[PDB]
Amino acid sequence: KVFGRCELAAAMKRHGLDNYRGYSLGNWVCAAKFESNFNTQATNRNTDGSTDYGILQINSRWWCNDGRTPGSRNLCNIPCSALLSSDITASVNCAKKIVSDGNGMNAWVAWRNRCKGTDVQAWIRGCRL
Ligand SMILES: [Cl-]
Ligand code: NA
Repeated sequence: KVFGRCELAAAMKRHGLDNYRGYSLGNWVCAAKFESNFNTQATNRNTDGSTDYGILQINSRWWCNDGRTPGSRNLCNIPCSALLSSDITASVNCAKKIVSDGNGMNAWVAWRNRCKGTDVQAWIRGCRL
């Protein structure tokens, strides 16, 4: 599923991401934009053999099991494939664990490089929330 900007913002809000650990909704939407282009089926392989999955590109070395990343942990306790679904529930639940992991949203390289220190509120302007 490829989400619309406002549609994703609403789903993210319903799942309790607005101001989660102090990050307003704008940050989450911006991160999803630049990580996956709002596409739940996005996958990208990394040089270390791990793969990033779904709307927020969650990584197979620490957070999910894809059965091909040796010495991986499975901290969100899910198959990585569940992160590709049109239902973003598992992605949001796992991202909450990630963002609580001490480094906040800096775990997402696209957020740090392209959202952090910008006007993230612009990513939900216009939306009915
Ligand atoms: Cl933080
Ligand atoms: Na893993």
